[PDB]
Amino acid sequence: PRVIHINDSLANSSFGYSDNHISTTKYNFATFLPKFLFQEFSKYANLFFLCTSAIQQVPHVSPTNRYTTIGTLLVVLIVSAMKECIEDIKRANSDKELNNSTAEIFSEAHDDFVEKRWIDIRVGDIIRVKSEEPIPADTIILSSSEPEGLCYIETANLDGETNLKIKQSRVETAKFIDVKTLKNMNGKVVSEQPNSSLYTYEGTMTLNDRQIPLSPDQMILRGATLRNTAWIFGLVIFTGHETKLLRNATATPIKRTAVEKIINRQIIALFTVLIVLILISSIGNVIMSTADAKHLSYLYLEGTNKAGLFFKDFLTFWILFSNLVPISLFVTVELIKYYQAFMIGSDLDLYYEKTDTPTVVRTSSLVEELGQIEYIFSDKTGTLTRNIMEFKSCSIAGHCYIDKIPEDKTATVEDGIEVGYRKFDDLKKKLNDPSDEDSPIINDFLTLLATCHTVIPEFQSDGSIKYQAASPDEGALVQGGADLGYKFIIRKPNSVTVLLEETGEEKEYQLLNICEFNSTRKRMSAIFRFPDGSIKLFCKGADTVILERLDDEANQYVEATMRHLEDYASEGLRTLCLAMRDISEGEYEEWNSIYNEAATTLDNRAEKLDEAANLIEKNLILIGATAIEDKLQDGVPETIHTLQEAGIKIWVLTGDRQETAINIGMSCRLLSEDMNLLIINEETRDDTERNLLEKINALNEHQLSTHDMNTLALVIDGKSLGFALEPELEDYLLTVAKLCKAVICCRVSPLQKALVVKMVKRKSSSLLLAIGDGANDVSMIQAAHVGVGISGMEGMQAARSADIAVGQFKFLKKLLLVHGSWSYQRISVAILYSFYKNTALYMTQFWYVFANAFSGQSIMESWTMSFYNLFFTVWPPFVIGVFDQFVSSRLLERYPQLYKLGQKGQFFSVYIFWGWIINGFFHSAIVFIGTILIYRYGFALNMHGELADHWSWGVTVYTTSVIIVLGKAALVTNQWTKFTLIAIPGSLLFWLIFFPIYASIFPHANISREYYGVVKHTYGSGVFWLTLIVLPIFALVRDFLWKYYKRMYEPETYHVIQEMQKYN
Amino acid sequence: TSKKPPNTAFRQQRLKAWQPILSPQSVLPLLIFVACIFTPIGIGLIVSATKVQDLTIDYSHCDTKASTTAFEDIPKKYIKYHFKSKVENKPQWRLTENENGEQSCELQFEIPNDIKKSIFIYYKITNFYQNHRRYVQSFDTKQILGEPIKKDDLDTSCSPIRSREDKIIYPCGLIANSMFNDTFSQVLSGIDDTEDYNLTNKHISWSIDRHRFKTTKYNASDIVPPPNWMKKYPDGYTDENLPDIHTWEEFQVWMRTAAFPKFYKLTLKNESASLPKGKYQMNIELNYPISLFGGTKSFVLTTNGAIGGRNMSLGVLYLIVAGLCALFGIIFLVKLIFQP
Ligand SMILES: CCCCC/C=C\C/C=C\C/C=C\C/C=C\CCCC(=O)O[C@H](COC(=O)CCCCCCCCCCCCCCCCC)COP(=O)(O)O[C@@H]1[C@H](O)[C@@H](O)[C@H](OP(=O)(O)O)[C@@H](O)[C@H]1O
Ligand SMILES: *[C@@H]1O[C@H](CO)[C@@H](O[C@@H]2O[C@H](CO)[C@@H](O[C@@H]3O[C@H](CO)[C@@H](O)[C@H](O[C@@H]4O[C@H](CO)[C@@H](O)[C@H](O)[C@@H]4O)[C@@H]3O)[C@H](O)[C@H]2NC(C)=O)[C@H](O)[C@H]1NC(C)=O
Ligand SMILES: *[C@@H]1O[C@H](CO)[C@@H](O[C@@H]2O[C@H](CO)[C@@H](O[C@@H]3O[C@H](CO)[C@@H](O)[C@H](O[C@@H]4O[C@H](CO)[C@@H](O)[C@H](O)[C@@H]4O)[C@@H]3O)[C@H](O)[C@H]2NC(C)=O)[C@H](O)[C@H]1NC(C)=O
Ligand SMILES: *[C@@H]1O[C@H](CO)[C@@H](O[C@@H]2O[C@H](CO)[C@@H](O)[C@H](O)[C@H]2NC(C)=O)[C@H](O)[C@H]1NC(C)=O
Ligand SMILES: [Mg+2]
Repeated sequence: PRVIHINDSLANSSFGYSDNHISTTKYNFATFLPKFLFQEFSKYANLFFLCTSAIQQVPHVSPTNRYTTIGTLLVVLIVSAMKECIEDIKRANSDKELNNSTAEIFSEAHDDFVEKRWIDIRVGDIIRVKSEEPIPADTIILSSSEPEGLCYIETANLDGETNLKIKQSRVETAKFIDVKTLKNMNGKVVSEQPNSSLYTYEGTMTLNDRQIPLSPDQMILRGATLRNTAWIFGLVIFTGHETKLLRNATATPIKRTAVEKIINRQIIALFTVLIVLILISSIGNVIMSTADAKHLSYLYLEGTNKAGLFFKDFLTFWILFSNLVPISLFVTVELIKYYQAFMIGSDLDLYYEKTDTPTVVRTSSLVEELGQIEYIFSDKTGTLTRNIMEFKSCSIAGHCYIDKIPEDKTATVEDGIEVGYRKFDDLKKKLNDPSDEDSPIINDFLTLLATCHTVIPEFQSDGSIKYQAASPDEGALVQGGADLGYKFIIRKPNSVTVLLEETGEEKEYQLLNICEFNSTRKRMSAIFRFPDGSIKLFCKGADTVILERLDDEANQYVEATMRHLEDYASEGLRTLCLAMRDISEGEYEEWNSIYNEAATTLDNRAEKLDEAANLIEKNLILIGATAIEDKLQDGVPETIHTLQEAGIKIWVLTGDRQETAINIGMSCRLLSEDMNLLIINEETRDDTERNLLEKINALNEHQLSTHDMNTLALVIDGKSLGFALEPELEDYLLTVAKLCKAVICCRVSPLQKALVVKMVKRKSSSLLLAIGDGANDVSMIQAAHVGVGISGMEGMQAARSADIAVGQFKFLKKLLLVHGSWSYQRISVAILYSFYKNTALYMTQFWYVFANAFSGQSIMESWTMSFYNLFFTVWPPFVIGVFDQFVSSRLLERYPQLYKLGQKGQFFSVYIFWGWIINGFFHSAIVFIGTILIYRYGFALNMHGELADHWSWGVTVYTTSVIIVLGKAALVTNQWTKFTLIAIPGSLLFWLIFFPIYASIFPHANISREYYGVVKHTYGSGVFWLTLIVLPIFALVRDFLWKYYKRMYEPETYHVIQEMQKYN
Repeated sequence: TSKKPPNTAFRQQRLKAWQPILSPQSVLPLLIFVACIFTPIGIGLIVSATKVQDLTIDYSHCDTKASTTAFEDIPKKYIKYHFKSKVENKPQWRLTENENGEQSCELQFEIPNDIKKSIFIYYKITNFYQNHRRYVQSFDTKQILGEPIKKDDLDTSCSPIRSREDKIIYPCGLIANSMFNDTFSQVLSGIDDTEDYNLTNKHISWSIDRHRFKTTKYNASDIVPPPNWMKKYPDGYTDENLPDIHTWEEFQVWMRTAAFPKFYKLTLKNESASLPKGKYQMNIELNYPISLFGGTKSFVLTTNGAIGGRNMSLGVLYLIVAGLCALFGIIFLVKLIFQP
């Protein structure tokens, strides 16, 4: 129990409750160290250089410095720390936009509400939130501007439900209207513990003398939004991360990709290659310095033992060969992925100009997980829909009307009974002249739009009237009657006034009684009194309830409307049937006593009132049906269809009711009319099994057709899904979910949105994306591999907690097809090239151990070897990783089947990784064996009999190994921009001018003193400029002749699209 | 448009790019063009390596195999010669001993033609690990410069040859201790009507080695020779016994360590006049024993080429790439016609 006092901020602070801040940052000052080190030392190369630097600390291993590896290990750990500090500041800035918002708090000293910040709110404060601004915390309402004490909250962020909830104050506390009398109430609120069950609260607020009960009818959660009320008085009871909705959200977790998981298996491949070459050279050293100890006495070798010598040069060959694993790879994998996320969020085709929000990639380490996406776990309200309803169609007197007629069925075919589409203008033309039969029926329809509702209108200073509707479908019916001509104006108690724009005269209708809406009834009935003195009954409701209660002998257009109810449901529009009947006073004077039968039973009201109303709806005359559409966002059906052409299975998880989720899926074409929905709506644990078993029995009973797979769908209730996620029934649900084309989950909790995404990634080796808005799917976004949020609207708690935040749903098409499949081919090729080019230089250090008696002597100076991964081979990884477009943007969207290249993993695996190493072994053997044959005795020069020494030959090994690894990159690249022309041929021209400057200036400063006469004996020699020509072309003739044979006589599917790009 | 990203060619990832394709109109005229330029360089670099004419005599095992009294014939395996003409008299050795245990091998070869270009004299050492990691760095670069470096301020790369009896070894380390000391006589002494052919011992080393190696600045009271120099300098160093390593070109040539276990080292040359044809003799006093390293010391008499000797391995590599590119220019052309 959370005992909360009402009017003393010093008393509740002794409990030490939480504050009001909401932080979506990965780190803070209390855990930046044990969390950043865990994600760096889960990479296997950073574990390798930590045990390479620990080998350089025993004394007599290698004459290179003791702090040359651990110095660079801190350098690669500083760069990856400043990137995760840059990003976590940007997450902290977006949290400052929430905690610094305005929230009016009461003051005991000032005796009036003071304006403050959100973060200053404590548990127990009395706050006053105004008309259309969101709720700051979990508050119980004390009063409101409405007379009884009710208010209307919108719960489209804590649910998906689009209607407005009636939150009312208690009548024992709604007498605190004025701000000056708020100080005289004392007492405590014995509240419940923090939960995540939204629709259940239990408390006990004791006032000055006795206790009042609490209930979820006066509990307002934090994600809600006050609406259609001027102000309320609330008491903050849960705040910050102790709320009902944001309780199970956490800090941004560590998210490793699938490319990064392959690198930890390519390092183990490279590490067991490393142990082999160390074991060869350390056995060949202990054999040769023992068998040839009589022919090596000019070295004065110690010869301690065979074991002590073997354990000594096991480490000196570790340090010499430790540069096979590149340390410059893991900075240029973090800087490429950071510079790819900057280029994603700089695209104008992913910028939403209406609310002025461009896309942002908050987590740059996941830009290649967008290239291999198997599933999409969407949300419905706000993600797929605009949360705006609109009166779309009416069908009356056997006709059917829309304003915007599409040209597919504009021709009313006149197939006996009229089916087709006519304009709303022709609706008014058959209303005007009295000679038509439908005109007594058309106005009786058109008054039912503007009178049968329960909307409370209000005027503004402009005169444009705004309607306050408790349900958005009823509000669209009034506006649908308003633009047709029957405007609804001022509502006083117990009569309704309607302004008729047809005649121009202002009418009035005496409202006698209305029966409330009930989900059990699914009707809404309203008896009225007219200027005629005549009593007519208006009734609106679903087609499945009132069509049973008609006089089919009276009305003659029932067969047309039921077929008009069939093509409306084929477009997913929400429908209601409209019925009427004239009644007399004498049956009404008794039916008033039937209403007074319900006035006698205050003890029973759900059972008594509604079927006492249904005593008079025993027979009706049908007017017709209406069709209200739930608006989807722009380009939603075009991206549901395109992402399914790419092989991505789209699920939809919502908090809405079941029947409106199917209506959405029929309108975005996620479900077709010729599809077999497998509805699983059960209430016990084993009936969910029995439903799942009979579905999966009747699927393997028959042979699956190639089109019967694409005519199968699944619909789960949130109570059935609470049983089907249990470990017993986990597999029957998943084996039927793999067969159906589209899955829809309804009534689903915020945790059950996360437990589904956890259940799919556990059982399948597939990558999942979760897109949503609102804080009901923050747990869904934090549990996926990529979490996308919707930004630009209020309540964007999912756009903060996500890795990517986009403008709207239709930007998911270019973000996956174009920017994902680019950023998978880019990072996979730039990583394999960086593994390759470290091999093609540092393997000439291994073919040299057979020509220097297994001593481990290097053939380049260690300053010049350090400049390899820092100056002359850093930019061709960057240009390949940031600017390489293997296939264009307009052809990636025309052919969505090219998404299955990354989806299978056809650019990055261990098997492709072995071919870049075996090409690196092959290229290094051409450099070595090609140069020990030319520089035979050191006798390759023509300078007065002088010879070429060790260092004049190892420059030829170094330079030829640069033109090869830069010549390999020039075959790998697909497009040649101006940034490629400075990276591949501008790193070669960099080295050819750096070396006569470095070796002529730096040896005079006692730095790399080996290079005293090397420039005269390399660059002045004619054999250097001949080894630099033929020996690269020797090694790159196999990579060039296979590139011609692969694209001509054995092509992949993207090699043809690249040829379409070049020649069309 | 405050937060709208810029509409430039760089930010919108639409840069002016060129896309290469490996069409048969591009790849096949490349391989024919590469083959027709790597063959004139391939034949041009084999003719230049054929034009080099030399003579190599492996004078290891002259200690035991040679004859003391008369010139007898050297075996077939020790001689390797390349000349524009044929030789009539195969080369002969003789062992010649002086007053105290100092033998000199007397090779007597024949030069069948006037070698009109410059003559260089090397010695080829095989199975000597000049490129060992313990060996390459084992000297002190300040003693080479000439300054009197003290004992504990001296380098530590001289691991066992740093100091002896607490005195400073002046040429320090392993590269100077194991110096090759077979003294090649500075004249090709002509036998039977051919004149003598004088050789020189100056400007052998690199020009940066003649500038860095300077005369030392210790007096001899502090220093001591290396352990394998004591037969040349008995009783230590005196002031007139001191070797300047500035004018000692054979020290600078040996200290410039080689890349491979089979290396040349230049010893003598004449670049002014050509040697005419005739029978010559080279006296080589045998100080350096081959049991120290286990290989073959040898006497090489070479000429220079553009690539610097008789080495076919550069002109052959220009012919393999010209042969590979002209083979697959045929394999991919018969597939272009008979398998479209
Ligand atoms: C010591 C311990 C280590 C033991 C390790 C031993 C075995 C490893 C274990 C298992 C290995 C497993 C599999 C290995 C077998 C095959 C590898 C998988 C095949 C593979 O994709 O890689 C290939 C390497 O092509 C070699 O193969 C390369 C061919 C050259 C190989 C020659 C043999 C080298 C042997 C070493 C020589 C050592 C000599 C010893 C000298 C001693 C000196 C004293 C990749 O280059 P690739 O040009 O084809 O790339 C293609 C192509 O270039 C491109 O046109 C296409 O894309 P686009 O059209 O869009 O651009 C696209 O098709 C692309 O893939
Ligand atoms: C490369 O080419 C030649 C190799 O044969 C060589 O020049 C020949 O050798 C010597 C050196 O000049 C010449 O013979 C001497 O010439 C001088 C000239 O005045 C005479 O004084 C000398 O007479 C005697 O020489 C004795 C030593 O042999 C000495 O003890 C006496 O006191 C007296 O001085 C010789 O007659 C010969 O004619 C040269 N021939 C030709 C065709 O040039 C080059 O110097 C050599 N270059 C090098 C090694 O740099
Ligand atoms: C040409 O170069 C040859 C190889 O570099 C060199 O041959 C070596 O010469 C050294 C010194 O003359 C020899 O070392 C001797 O070793 C024997 C053991 O067999 C020792 O009796 C003796 O060392 C002694 O050390 C004592 C302290 O322990 C001390 O009293 C003395 O100082 C004494 O030096 C010798 O030093 C070595 O065996 C030779 N052969 C090899 C294969 O190294 C030639 O001398 C050199 N000749 C010339 C003319 O320069
Ligand atoms: C050119 O060659 C001749 C022939 O060997 C050299 O003459 C020798 O000089 C030394 C030096 O004193 C004498 O001991 C020899 O007796 C000389 N030999 C003969 C056959 O006379 C001459 O020194 C060489 N020229 C130069 C400049 O070194
Ligand atoms: Mg939503």
